[PDB]
Amino acid sequence: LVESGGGLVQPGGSLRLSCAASGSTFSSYAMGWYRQAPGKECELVAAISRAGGSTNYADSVKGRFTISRDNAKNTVYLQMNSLKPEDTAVYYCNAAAEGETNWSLCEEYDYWGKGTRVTVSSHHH
Amino acid sequence: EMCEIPEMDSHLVEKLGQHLLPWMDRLSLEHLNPSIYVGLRLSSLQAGTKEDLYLHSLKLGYQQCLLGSAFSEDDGDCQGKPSMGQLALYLLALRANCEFVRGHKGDRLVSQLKWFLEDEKRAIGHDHKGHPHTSYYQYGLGILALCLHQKRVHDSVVDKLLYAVEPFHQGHHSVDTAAMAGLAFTCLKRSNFNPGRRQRITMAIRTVREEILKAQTPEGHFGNVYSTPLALQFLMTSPMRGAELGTACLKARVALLASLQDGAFQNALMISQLLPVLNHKTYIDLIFPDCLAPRVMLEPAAETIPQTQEIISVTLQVLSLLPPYRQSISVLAGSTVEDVLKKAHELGGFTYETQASLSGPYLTSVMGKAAGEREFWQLLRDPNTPLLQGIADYRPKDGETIELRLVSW
Amino acid sequence: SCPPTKFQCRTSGLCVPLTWRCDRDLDCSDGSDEEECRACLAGELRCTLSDDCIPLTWRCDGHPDCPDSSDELGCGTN
Ligand code: CNC
Ligand SMILES: [Ca+2]
Ligand SMILES: [Ca+2]
Repeated sequence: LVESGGGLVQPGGSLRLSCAASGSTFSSYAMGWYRQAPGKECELVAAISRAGGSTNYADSVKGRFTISRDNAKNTVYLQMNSLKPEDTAVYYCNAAAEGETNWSLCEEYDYWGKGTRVTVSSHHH
Repeated sequence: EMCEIPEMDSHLVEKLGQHLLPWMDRLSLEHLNPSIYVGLRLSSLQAGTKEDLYLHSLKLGYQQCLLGSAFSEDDGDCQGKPSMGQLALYLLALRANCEFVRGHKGDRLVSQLKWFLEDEKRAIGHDHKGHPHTSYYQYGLGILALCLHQKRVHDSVVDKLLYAVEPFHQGHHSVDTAAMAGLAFTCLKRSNFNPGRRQRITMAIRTVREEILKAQTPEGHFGNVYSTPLALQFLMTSPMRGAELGTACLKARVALLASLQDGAFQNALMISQLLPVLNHKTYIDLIFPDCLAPRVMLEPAAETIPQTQEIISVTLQVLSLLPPYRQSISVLAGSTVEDVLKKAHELGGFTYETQASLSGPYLTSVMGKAAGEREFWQLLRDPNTPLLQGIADYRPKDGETIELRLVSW
Repeated sequence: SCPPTKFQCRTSGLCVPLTWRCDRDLDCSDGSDEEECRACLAGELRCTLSDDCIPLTWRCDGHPDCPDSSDELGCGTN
């Protein structure tokens, strides 16, 4: 309903996450894709300006993931290429804070949606 | 740019105030109105010692009705009033007199208002999947009133208001609701309350700014003529980087001048929301107000002098009932919708109920059907046009159709 | 000028109920009324000397929500 697109893949595989926001103010917000890896803390993965002009990526992910948005459909996308086992996590869509060098609001939210689970493992077949 | 409203004609402001003056003598629990008191104190106008008795009457009624025996020594049964939203406005009234809510009576009133927000926060849910029992307007108003008295609310209370303006909330908030939320957020920001939400609060203020400006109509009002006063109060309280806020507010001043000249502002609550703006003040000035600025004494307005009126016919219809109601009602020209409803009742075959509010009589039941949870009786005129005024303020013309429609919101 | 059912504030002349006389609160602006006088639910907390329950989030929030002020006692540093 909000987050979709997750699944179980081989290392080096790809996935596309979608986040559909129901609200009229979507265009007024920078948005971020966040993740909570099994046993780890909240982490901002990628964030995107209100308009799409500027982006921001965690170092772990630059070159492999691309965040985009479609304000006409109220949707944020995360294209995840060349997936690694360390990318295994539940991924969540939420607001972010545009900044000059975007930034995480991990510590200002206590409610997240259901998210969408991503698992990257060799053992899969 | 900053939102500024250059001073308006003194005679126009003094006319608005004259509409409030009869209310200064209406001190029954049904008619007491903390918004009227606040708006006058924030204005460039005063009503003299009448103001002192008015605030005293507010203190007597709000404290006696809500505390202890929980009825009014003078006026009797408080009939479940004042509401918690009205209590929040009473707290603004105290700031308008440079008072903080205090003592054992005041301390208990504060916790009652905090319980109201807690109950609404629980109704909405950690989920955000429920609805407030009242409205997001009252939720924001309650947060504002507490903040003005330097009373903190928990991040989890503030979160429900933040969520409502952020990208995942469902449904659409009116300009008035958005403006009141913005006022609450502004007080929190100015006070450095809820620093654990510092950035979301900053973003929420900007979002409200953008959404109000997008609601500006071609005539210049923000949403409609009666939303413009609170919209301006919010817009006046922060700059808006990289926007044409100054020209937006000048366009709204034009629209207000036209509406004022056309007689649009006769309702006391609406006047009370507009007078601060016309004195370059807002509810955020109640954080540290200057309560002793000079204000011009109002004088009574000319006596009405009722005249000869022709009979007119108005069609009253209710299609939300099976069988539907539709009848032509004759009343004197200049009669209100409420007068039409009274005549319809007097002819037989029609009934309705009202309850008192700070805006005047609120229609709550038509032909035995009381509006339920998240329902209301909507007033419309032909063609399918919701009224912008209540039953006691809209005066229909001959040949008009007034419809009462059961609506869920 | 007020009825004998009421206490008359000395300065303003305004009337308050007699039970507001000598009740610790200054209900007259001049203080004339105080002169010459004599389980909870999960997630809640109980006031020490009352049966009152408050949300745990109201503990040490700066305001006494408990009549005995117990929710604001012991809120400083270690
Ligand atoms: C919340 C609210 C408000 N409403 Co109504 C809207 N839209 N409202 C709605 C909802 C109220 C129900 C609820 N669950 O609270 C809702 C959607 C049902 C609605 C009802 C309408 N509303 C209408 C008017 C036109 C508007 N409403 C405002 C009062 C617009 C308000 C905005 C504002 N700037 O004031 C507003 C946003 C906030 C009211 C509030 O809580 N104030 C604080 C509270 C503590 O004071 P109170 O006196 O105790 O509040 C009660 C009354 O306000 C009553 N009420 C609500 N609207 C009105 C309008 C009138 C004329 C009267 C006498 C009472 C009400 O409901 C409140 C309790 O919920 C108004 C400023 C908004 C606007 N910019 O257009 C405008 C009235 C302006 C004026 N010239 O008087 C109604 C006529 C619309 C219609 N064509 O049917 C209609 C009520 C008709 C009736 N049955 O008598
Ligand atoms: Ca006292
Ligand atoms: Ca407390």
